[PDB]
Parts: sequence; structure tokens; C-alpha cells
Amino acid sequence: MEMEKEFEQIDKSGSWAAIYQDIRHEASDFPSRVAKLPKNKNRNRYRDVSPFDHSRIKLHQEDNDYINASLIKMEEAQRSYILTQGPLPNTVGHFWEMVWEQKSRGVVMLNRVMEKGSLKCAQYWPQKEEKEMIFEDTNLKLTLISEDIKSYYTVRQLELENLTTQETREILHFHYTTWPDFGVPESPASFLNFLFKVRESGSLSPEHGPVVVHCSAGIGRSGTFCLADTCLLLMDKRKDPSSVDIKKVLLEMRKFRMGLIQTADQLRFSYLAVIEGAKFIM
Ligand SMILES: CC1(C)CC(=O)c2ccc(O)cc2O1
Repeated sequence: MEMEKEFEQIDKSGSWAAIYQDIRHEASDFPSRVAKLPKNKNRNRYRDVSPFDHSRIKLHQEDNDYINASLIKMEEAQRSYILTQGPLPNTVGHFWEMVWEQKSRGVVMLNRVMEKGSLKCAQYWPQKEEKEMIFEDTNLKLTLISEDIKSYYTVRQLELENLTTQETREILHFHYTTWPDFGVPESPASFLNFLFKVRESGSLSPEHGPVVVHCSAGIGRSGTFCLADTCLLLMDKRKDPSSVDIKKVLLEMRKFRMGLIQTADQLRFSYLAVIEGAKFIM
């Protein structure tokens, strides 16, 4: 079926939970043996969210190459994304090592450091120009260059230096600050505006490594971001935009990381975002 009318048909019939459970039943199951080794327990935020072995990002280290991060490679859309968990106190240095080694230009952050009164990720970037951060385990230095605070999101310019080689690179930090503590946003308008700002920066384009996107577990809000982007890109590329099947795209992405889209409300919100976004593109 088309998307907008399939949408109203699920709303009128109140069957979002049943649609979402079908997705969960059909989703791929692949081994995640490296993630479950005992030496990696403090590298994982949640025991039930692990990268598949076949698609995990490897750190360029011989001691321990493990990080909770996955490469989602979308072949028809010609887009790649790295989805990861919010960094932990003992993985902030691994996170920036990955950004460096994969040649990423942008980092997309969809959560706040504290939500619901609990810490959802580490404070992994510097908050003042004159107070830079050094990560001694991976030999990197990170400096805040500039910051632009808007009503729904903040963009930061950062400098990452590889202290071994003295090479430097500019990283863009795109921080969506207004996702509600419970539920999903009422309108997709500010999320779409944010996605378009990431696009305009060059961070999603083939001349750079894959963008790094995260929330707390790296599957819920993060899945919404890449699902919406890929679906809109396919509607631009194909002769028949109504052929784009958002459930089939989600199942393709779930071949690369488990659990993408965590609730039936997130699924409905993804439909809403693609529907509204397709009208603005034209
Ligand atoms: C963060 C800053 C002040 C400087 C910068 O490089 C930049 C890049 C992208 C953007 O959307 C806004 C920006 O303003």
C-alpha cells in the first residue's frame, strides 16, 4: 500500500502495536559473540543491546578492538551510517578513536546527558573553549571552537587532534535537545528541520566517512533518524515514490543492528516524519 493511506488505515483501526510486533517477529537474528565476552562487560551500557559480529565497527587496536557500534550500509539509497550507544565513562576515548579512524565529519546526538533524573551518557565533549579534553588511553585532544544554540538544537564546531601524528580535523556536533523525556514529539517539523541541517553540512555525503549517530542505547531515536533519511532519499531517486515501503526499509536496516525503533509510537512517528517530509521536498 501507499504510505499516507496505510497510515490513516492503521490509525482508524488502532493496530500500531500489531504492526510493530510483526516487525519484531520478522527481524533478523545474527550472533553477537564478541559483545558478550566477559572482558567487554563495562563496554556495554545495556545487556540486551549488542552489535552483530558481522557488522560491528572494529577499533584499530590489537589489545581490544571492541566498541558497541554498528555499520548500517544501505545499498540502493547509497548512504551509510554508524549507530552507537551514548559513550560511557570508560569508553569516551574509544568513541573519539572510532570517529577518527572512520573519517567521519559529523556526530548526531539525539538525547540529553541527563533525562528522567538519571545519566544517559557521559559528558564527552568540552563545554568551554579554554578547557580542552585529552583522552590519554587513545592519544587524542578535543577542543571546542564555536557553538550555536537554537530553540530545538545546538551545533558545535570541534577540533580533533591525533596527538601521535599532530594531524587535526574539524568535526561537527549536531545536538537535538528537545526530544521529550516520555513519548515522541507531537509534530515532526523540528526533527525534519534538524535532519535537513545535518544534510546541508555535508556530514551525510560520500566524500566523508559515515556519520556517527547515537542516543542512549543507539537503537530508538537513532533508528528514527536513519530510517527517515533513507526513506526520503529513496522517494527522490525512484520513478514511483509511492513504492517506498517503510516497513521493508526498517527490516533491511535491522539486518545490521538489532532493535531499531523501540516502540509502536516511534514507528508511527517515523511514518509521520516521512509523510510530511515528502511534501516539503517538492
Ligand atoms: C557552530 C558554528 C558557530 C560554526 C560552524 O562551523 C557551523 C557549522 C555548521 C552549522 O550549521 C553552524 C555552524 O555555526
